[PDB]
This record gives sequence, C-alpha cells and structure tokens, in this order.
Amino acid sequence: RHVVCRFPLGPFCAGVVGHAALPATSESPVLDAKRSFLC
Amino acid sequence: RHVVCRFPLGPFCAGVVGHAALPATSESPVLDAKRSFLC
Amino acid sequence: SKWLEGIRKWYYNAAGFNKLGLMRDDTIYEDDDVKEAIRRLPENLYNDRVFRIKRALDLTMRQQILPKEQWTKYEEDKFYLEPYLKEVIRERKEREEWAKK
Amino acid sequence: QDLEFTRLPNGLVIASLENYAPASRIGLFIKAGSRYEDSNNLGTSHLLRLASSLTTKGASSFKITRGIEAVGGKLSVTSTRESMAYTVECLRDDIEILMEFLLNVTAAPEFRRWEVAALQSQLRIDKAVAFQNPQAQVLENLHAAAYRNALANSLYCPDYRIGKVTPDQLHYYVQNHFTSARMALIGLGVSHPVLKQVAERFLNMRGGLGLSGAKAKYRGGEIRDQNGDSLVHAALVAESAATGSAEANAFSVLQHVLGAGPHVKRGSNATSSLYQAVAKGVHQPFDVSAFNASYSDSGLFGIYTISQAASAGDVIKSAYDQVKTIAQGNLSNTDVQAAKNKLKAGYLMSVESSEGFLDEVGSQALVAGSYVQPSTVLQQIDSVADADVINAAKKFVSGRKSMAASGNLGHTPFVDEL
Amino acid sequence: QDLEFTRLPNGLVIASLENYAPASRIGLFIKAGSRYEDSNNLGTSHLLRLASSLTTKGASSFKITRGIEAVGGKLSVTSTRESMAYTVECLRDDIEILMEFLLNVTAAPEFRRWEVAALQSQLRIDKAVAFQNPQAQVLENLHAAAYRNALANSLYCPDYRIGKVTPDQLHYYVQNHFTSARMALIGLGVSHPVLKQVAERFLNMRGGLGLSGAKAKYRGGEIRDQNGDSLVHAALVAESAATGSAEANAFSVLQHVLGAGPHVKRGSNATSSLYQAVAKGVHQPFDVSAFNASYSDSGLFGIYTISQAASAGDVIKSAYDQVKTIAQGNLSNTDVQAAKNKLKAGYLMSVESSEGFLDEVGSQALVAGSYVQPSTVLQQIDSVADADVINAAKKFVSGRKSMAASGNLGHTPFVDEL
Repeated sequence: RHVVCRFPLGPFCAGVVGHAALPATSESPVLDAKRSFLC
Repeated sequence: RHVVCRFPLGPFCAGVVGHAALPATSESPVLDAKRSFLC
Repeated sequence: SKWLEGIRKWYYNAAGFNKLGLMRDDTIYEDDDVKEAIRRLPENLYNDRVFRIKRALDLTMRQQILPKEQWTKYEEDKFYLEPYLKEVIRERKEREEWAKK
Repeated sequence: QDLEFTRLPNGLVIASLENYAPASRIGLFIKAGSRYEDSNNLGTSHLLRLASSLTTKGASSFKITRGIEAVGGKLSVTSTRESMAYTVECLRDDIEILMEFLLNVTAAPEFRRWEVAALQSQLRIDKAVAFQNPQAQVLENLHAAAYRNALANSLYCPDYRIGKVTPDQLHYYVQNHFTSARMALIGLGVSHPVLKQVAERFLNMRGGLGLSGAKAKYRGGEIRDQNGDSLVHAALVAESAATGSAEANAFSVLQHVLGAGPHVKRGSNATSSLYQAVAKGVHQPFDVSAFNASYSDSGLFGIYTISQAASAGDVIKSAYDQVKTIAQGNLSNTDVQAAKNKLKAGYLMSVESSEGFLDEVGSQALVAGSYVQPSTVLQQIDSVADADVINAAKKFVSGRKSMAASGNLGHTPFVDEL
Repeated sequence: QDLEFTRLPNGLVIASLENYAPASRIGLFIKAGSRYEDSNNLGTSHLLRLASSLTTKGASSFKITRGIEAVGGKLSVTSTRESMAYTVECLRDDIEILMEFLLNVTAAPEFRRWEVAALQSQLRIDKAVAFQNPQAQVLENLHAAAYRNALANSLYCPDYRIGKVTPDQLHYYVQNHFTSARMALIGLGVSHPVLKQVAERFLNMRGGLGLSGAKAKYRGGEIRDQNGDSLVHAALVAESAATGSAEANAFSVLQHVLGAGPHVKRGSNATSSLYQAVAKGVHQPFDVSAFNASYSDSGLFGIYTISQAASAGDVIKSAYDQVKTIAQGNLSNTDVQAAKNKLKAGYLMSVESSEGFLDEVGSQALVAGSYVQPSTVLQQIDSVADADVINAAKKFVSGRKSMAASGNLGHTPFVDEL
C-alpha cells in the first residue's frame, strides 16, 4: 500500500459532507478513537 | 541602571495614547529605527 | 414596631404579587436605573427573575393563582435587586451633582 | 475479472476493474497538494479543492451542479498532503455523463474572478469546520514543526491568505501540476476501452512531468499552542522511513505493536502496549496511540496522546518510556505476530469498501506506478522480523524529535525534556 | 537637591526628589508583570494594566476620571515583563488628590463584574493597536521561543483569554503581587514626609514578598510567523546575562559596538558595525541592529534584522558573521571606546526627561535595593574592558540560540542553518 491511510483513525480526519461537491482532507493516524470513554 | 531600557531604541516598542488613563508596554531594544529612511 | 411589621405584612399579603410567585423586586417599574441594575445582576439571579416573571405572566394569562403553599412568604422575600439599584442610583446622583457644578 | 492496469505513452496511468456492481466510481488522482506549494501560493491547493464546481470550458457551474445532481451522482475531492483525488460516483448507466464533467473540472478549469472571489470565504468556513476537532490543528502544527518545506505546508489555507488566492495562482498550479505523467484514472464498474478513450479525449493536452517540488527537509522543531482547552493533545514524532520501503513496513508493524486504535467499542485496549503502559500510572481520562505518516520522500513515526492538562507530562513520558522499552528489545514474537494480524486485517478492511479500494489503487498508481495485489502486500507485511521492529523503535528513540501540543499546557514537557 | 531614599519597615521603598519643577510626577513601581502569570491566568496583567480607571473602594470610576481630568493630571500604567508602574502627573499644587486616586487604584480595587466584562474588549483593541507594528509581535514570539516558564509570557492577553479574565483572577493577582515589599513609591516634585505619610496611609496593608515567581528557564526554540508581508523581521538571540552584573555591562557595550541606535537621521550608520557589515553584501533596504534584553533572572542578546523577503536570509547571515568577527578577537580599541561613549551618552539622555528619570529610579529601587548615582553607572561602563566584550560576543556565538521571524519566510533560515 502507498496511501496515507495507515490506521482507521487519523486519515479522513476532516471530511465534510456534500453532494455534487464535497471536499475532504486526509491527515495521518491521530488517535482520539476510544478517547470518548470518559469525559 | 536596571530598566529594560538598556538601549534607548526598542523599549517603548508599543504604547497607546491617553488622558486620565493611558496604558503602555515596553519590550526590549529592537530595530526599525532606520527602516523608514531606506523605504 | 410590631404594629408596623403587622401592617406591612398585611399589605404584602394584600398586594398579591406573592400569589403569582413573584418577589417585590420583580414588580418594580423598569426605568433607566432599574434597567441598568438588571444589567448588573449575576446570571443566576437574572435567570431566576426571568423565570419568575414569565411564570407570573402565564398565570395572569390563565387568570389563575399559584397554590397556597407556593406563595412567596413575606419573611423569605429577598430584595436581590435592591443593592444593585441603590448603587446605580448613587452613581446617577454623583453624576448629577458633578453636573450641577 | 481483475484489474486492467495500463500506462499511456504520455505517462498517464489508467486502471479499470469491472466488478459488475450497480454503482460506478471513477477517480482521477493527481500528484498535487500542499507539498507542491511554495511560500507565495500557500492555500492554492485548498481553494482548488473547494473549486471543483466552478465554471469550466465545457460546462458552467450551474450545468455541472445540476447535471451531477440530476442523475444523483456525487463529485468529491480528497486532498492529502501530496495527492489530490477527484472522484465521481453514480449509477452504472449515467457514469459516462459524470466522466465528462470530471475531465472538465481538471483538464480545462476556468477560474473567473467573480467566482473565485465568492469562493474565498468558503476557505475560512471549511478551515473552521475542520479545526472544530483539535486533531487537525495539532497535526498541522506537527507537520509544520517536523519539516522545513514541502510537507510542512498545511492542508488548509493560512488565515492571511484567505482572500488573497488569485485566479492566476490557481491557473499556474493547475498547469504546472495537473499534467499527464502526474495523473492516474482509476475506474470501478467501467470498461477499460471507454476509460482509455476518455483519457485520450481530455487528458492529453498537458505534457507530463510538471513542476516538481523540492525534497522535504526534516526540521525537528516544536510548536506549542496555548488554547486553554481542558484536554491537551500532544504529538511527539521523529523521521521514519518513506513509503514503499521495507523500513516503512517495519514502522507500520511497530505502530500496530504499540496500538493504532481500539478494536472493541469502549474497550480497555488491552493489547495496546502504549495504553497499558500509560494506564499503570495515570488514572484519569486519557488516550494514547502510535502516529505513523508515510510519505513519498520521508515519514514521521511517534506517539499521539490526549490527556488531562495537569497529567499531560506523565502520559507523554509513560508512552515514550514504553516505546524506549520496546526499542531495548522487550518485544515478544507473539506481540509481533498479533500486530501483523492487526495490520493485515486493517489493510483488507480498508480496501474492502469501494472508496477504500479506489483510493488504494489510486495511491499505488501515483506512487509506484503499478498495482500490487493484496496477497503481495500481506507477504510483505509478514516478511517483517522482530529485529526490524526493534530497529524502527531504536530509530524513533535515537532520532531528532518534533512535537506539537495544543491545550492548557503548563505541565506539558518540551522536546528537550523528553 | 539630592534624591532621598527610604525603606519602610514593611519593605516598601520610598524615593523623593525635590527639583522644584512646576509639575510633580509620582510613580508606584510594583514587581508585577507578565512573568508572574501562570498558564491558568494568562493575560491578567494586561487587564490589570487596562483597568486603572475602574471603580475602587475609595473613589468610583466616574469620580477618578473626572477628578483627574479636572486638574489636568494624567494617570498612566507602563508594564514590562517584570514591572508595572502607575504614574500620576499634575501641577504640584494639586498632587495630593491624584496620590489618593493612585493609592486607591493599587490598594483597594473592586473589579466589579460588569466593569471588567465591559473592559474585556479593550484587551483585543489594545492588542491589535500594539501589533499594528511588526516589532511587537516579533518580540512576543521571541520571548515565547527563548524562554519557557516565566518570561515567555507575553505582555498582551492571548486571544483565547480575551473574554475569560475573571474578576477573581484580577483580585488574586493584585493580592498576591501588589504587596508592600514588591512596591516602590517614587516622586519628583514632592517632599519625602508627604510621600511617607501617604504610603503609611494606603500601602500599610498587603505586606510580605507576595507570591514568588518561578525562575526563568531558557528554551532555545524558534517561532516562525509567516504573515506574508514583504518585509521580514527576524530576531536571533541567545541567553546573555542578568541585569546589574558585569556581564550585563559587557553585553551593553557589545550592543553599542555592533550598533543599536540610528543616531544621525537618514544616516548610513557608519559606526554601526552590523549595518556596514550587512551593507557590503546586501544592496536592498534592510536596516539591522543589536537586541539586548536584561532581566533579573536572565537576559537575551542577539541581532534584530528587517529585510526584503528574498534576501532576508543573506542579511541575517551577514549580521551573524559580524558578531562572529567580534567573537574571534577582531575588536579595535577605538570601537570599544566609541561604544562606551555612545552608551554613556544614551544613558545620560535617558534620565534627562522626568519620565525617564522616574522610570530609572523606580527600576533601580525595584531590582536593586537603593539608588545609584549616574556617575557610578558611568564608572561601571568605563570599567568594561575589550576582553569582556569579546567574551560576551563569544558567549552569544556559542550559546544555544532562539529565533523568531515574521514575514514571507521563503528564504529566511532556520536556527540550525545559522
């Protein structure tokens, strides 16, 4: 593989919804998954 | 001599005008003394 | 003395803003000084005043009165707005006195 | 069938898979992004990504929008740091229509002053929406700190450049980066000859091998953001290997050894070495994973930790200590095998979806110029030895550190203190 | 006559000079400032500086403003990173009134919630006005990069803290830092007994050294702004010395060797070694000078340059090389003598104005214990030798360097490249 999609978290960090135009950006694995367990 | 005014240029780097209330700040000796002359 | 307290309590009962759950300072006419005093209230007191006034307006819309045990008791009526109003009035008096001379 | 991969004489790479799915999905991947911006055109890629529905030579903005929405199709632009992928997905019958629109968006853009000026505010709106979550800001600071150029550029336009991206800059960017040899046209549910014909019709005017950016120079700096948030997000990384190399596979296996992400909803992440190492001394809400960015010329590997403001230093030091212990050789073969299983499963799940498969094929075509079957990827994954993972951990521990932090800080260490 | 000095039992310093001038000026120098803020209350000193005219237990805001304006007096607050000075100026016949206001403002504030909430936006207004010139932001970033704990704190409230500075934080800051031992009451045009009586009347309360500030730690990082301006402002400093010590005098003489001030208007800065060194290489309009900051804990000496974006790096290099030239022992004795003459003349002209003399006396009383006559200061400057200046240059060259730049930054070097 040669994509920045290394782990399910991180890539597609900030992808906005849309139709007929919906830009998205992809950074690298940035955690925050399982963070919501506790406030 | 113990002020931050070690060199006269630089200190009083930013200070607002006023009457009956006029705050001022003093950074340290800096440049932009001869900046106006050149351009 | 106790005679004055008795007549004051009787008048408080007669002026039935306690029947609507309001407090004395919720019924004051909102002139400039009262508006400024309200603007200086802490957020919790302002919210409590807003809810009490809204509830009283709803009751008067329905032409009804709060249950007897929910009326504001005279002894527990707190003059929350009085200090702020006094301060605002003192400031206005000071400005006017300066303007005189 | 299988993937029909082909390289055109001009350098354009077209690949097509006929899975007979009712939906058809076509992507055009271009080797253009923030990496290929200089100090004078910062933010151009952002506006270009936001400008996929502006008027073009073939169709107008109204025509593009109404035509795409009439058949129910969707046109999206995904811009990573060193690539930009346009993609139109719709039903199998209507795909041809969208294809034209797609190649009008990229091959023949027409940036009109009024349209670009109207679009300018969309940059601010999109950046605010993206930065609603702190991870984006922390990552932008991390890439700015780690590299001196190229990869240092952020995915989003700088604030001072919001209203200053001229149409001429967009035209220059498109002309110097949207070239045939930097492009790849991948299709799912599309016959190969049709894709070749459309590529010949549109993606032939611009000669290949456009303007090439410089190699990213590692900086190893630090960027600490004081924003007073209760939770501190910290990213401490060091230069790893570039993508496509064996050491990159070693770094990915190391990331899955430390723990990339949870596999059980509301789970304790027991197999995550970093999580357990931090938990032993931190009893507050926390989260720690291994950050792994792989790029064409370089890469970053490190630890990303979300922690309490007063406990950030403890969490960061615990995660760093765990990585150091792994570097010293405290790595069991069973743990390596489990991490390899996690890596293989994650890769297969990623390519399982249509979007995942499309982006994977596009990245392979844009980086290696050829497609690799998932079996070969798995074989490369299992070829990693424990020694290789230990060496990758050593390289992280004994390498120049770049860190980006965002939160109340105060108790967050500095790169030297680590 | 002669300046009269006194140390009250509680620790309060009182200095009074009777020059029989028509206008009396009284200052209260408190050892507060940005360096005494922590991560949780950043910007508190900024709001305190802006809140001199708010209501106090003795006089109301309206009363303070109207009373001060009626006699034409002025109330001003000047805050550095280690000192806050409240100064009242008016005709000598009506000084007592102002004193009361002054001694109310610093001794019995109220920080009423509504007044502070109204004042919040003034923080942003003042910050924008100050940052309208790049030097302020560049020096703020330079202090943020060079130091890490105390002096890194900026003179201006952080953006996220604009509406968050609560009255409780102001009260705590005043009660913990506006203490008798941390204060000094200076007065020009006033008699010592009256100053002593007013100090006893008001400054009797809040005794003790107050909350102790943390020792400043040197970070040696770098911050790059990238605001897109044509002109790049770049500061490159290193930990120099603490104020008062002989190293401070050596660094001052070194700064005047390199050339700080412009002197002759529209001049070629012939005596300025840095300016002529850069000039022979760069022909575009640059202007450079030497930065010298002295604080109690530590200090920063370096080079501050302005340059065109394209040639900026070259400028810095040239400037840096010049200091290296001084560090290698290439320092003529006539250059040292000329620098000493310039330093002595500049110091003497600084205390020429009542503002300058009052600030000098207040700083001496706050940092040191007593007041030193100008003749002794000139003797200290004279005692500096050429070897000491060369050693200061060597210390700057060898020491780890902190940099802060603001501009296009396309060609501005990093710290490592220097």
